[PDB]
Amino acid sequence: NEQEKELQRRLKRLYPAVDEQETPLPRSWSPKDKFSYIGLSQNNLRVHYKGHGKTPKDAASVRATHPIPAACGIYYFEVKIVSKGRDGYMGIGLSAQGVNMNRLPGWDKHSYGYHGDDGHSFCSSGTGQPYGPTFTTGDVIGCCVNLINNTCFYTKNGHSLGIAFTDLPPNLYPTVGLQTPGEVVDANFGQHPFVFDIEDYMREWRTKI
Amino acid sequence: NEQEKELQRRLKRLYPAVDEQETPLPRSWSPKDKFSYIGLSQNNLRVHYKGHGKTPKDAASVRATHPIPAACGIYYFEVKIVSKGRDGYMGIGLSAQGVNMNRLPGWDKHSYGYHGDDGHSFCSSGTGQPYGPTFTTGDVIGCCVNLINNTCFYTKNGHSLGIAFTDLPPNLYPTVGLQTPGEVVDANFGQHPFVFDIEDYMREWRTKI
Amino acid sequence: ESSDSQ
Amino acid sequence: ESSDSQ
Ligand SMILES: [Cl-]
Ligand SMILES: [Cl-]
Repeated sequence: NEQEKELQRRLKRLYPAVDEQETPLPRSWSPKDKFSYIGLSQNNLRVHYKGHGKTPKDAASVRATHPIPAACGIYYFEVKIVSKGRDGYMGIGLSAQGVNMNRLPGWDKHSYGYHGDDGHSFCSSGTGQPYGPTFTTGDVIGCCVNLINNTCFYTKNGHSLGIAFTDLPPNLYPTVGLQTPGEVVDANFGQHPFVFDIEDYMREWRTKI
Repeated sequence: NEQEKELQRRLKRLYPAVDEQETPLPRSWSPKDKFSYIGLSQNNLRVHYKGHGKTPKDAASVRATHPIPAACGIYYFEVKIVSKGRDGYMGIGLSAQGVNMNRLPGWDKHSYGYHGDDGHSFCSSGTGQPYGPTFTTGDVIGCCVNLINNTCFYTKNGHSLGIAFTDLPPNLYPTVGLQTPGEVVDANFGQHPFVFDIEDYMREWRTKI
Repeated sequence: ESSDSQ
Repeated sequence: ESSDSQ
């Protein structure tokens, strides 16, 4: 209950205009809205690959409990790479409701992903573009969404990686995708301080406009 | 450091109008502005009584490194009672520069205190008024100062205790006073989340006016 | 005590 | 892979 208190306070301070009785915020991963090769633990914050990992389509995604409400203005979550597992084919991003979960985020239409093995961004296309560094065990990857201008940038270990996507649809869900055994990542939807100084970013952006 | 990163963010968040280049905020206890019976440890956040507790006046106070700047609007710090020691003659409050430190806060002119053994508030007088509960080992006592209307309330374990003082002078220093051996208390000047929801209180007050 | 004077 | 194709 002290965890829940800190979460509540952080959501309130980052998203002052959001009334969760109207738009609940994503606070964990959805046990229903995930592929079968995904397992959850640690109050549904920890994600692990539990497929045998030798099919032609091993990829598996999970969406958070709720889409990001526009009233956030700017939204932020971070994912810690607990374990890169076998190959570290891990994607972090966003997807609309109902998008195929037997995939890494960004492969399908209305899905957006930044993958750790190649550092590429994936924007509704199975073919990535060079975007950022690779990432692996120990790294923290952040995903910042601007609901006002429909753009998204990622961060690595506290550092912005520049805009990755524009023309984002509304009502996107935080999403992670894993593909190989041993892959384990943790979501911070606000339960903990962020590595990236998101408050400072939000301050500067509201200044810039 | 990670401790100092969290401190900086919390000060920026609670006191957005404060430019510490103009008015540095109190961040620890002063090693120079204390009575000899006070010892400091843990980056000058931990206070312990180190006099022999058998003299006519054993009372000993310490002031933070800086006074509270007006640009805070509302200022908050919390003190955790690690050990009540022998008698738990511990006072928490505020005092002006140069006030005598062979005292508990509030006994002297321009000094304000809330004492754990009797629950009593002390407003520039050696005789207290009934104000709040006693406090002891394990409790967290907060002191909220309003630089706009010059009033102060205390909190215990997250609960407001109502206004204790009015007509506060400017440039007050957070102050702790101890009197008997074994007394140990820790300041939180922002290094850690507060038990009291100070952000919510600040939000409620700025709407109320 | 907490009083300035016993 | 991270590519759709292998
Ligand atoms: Cl925060
Ligand atoms: Cl805070």
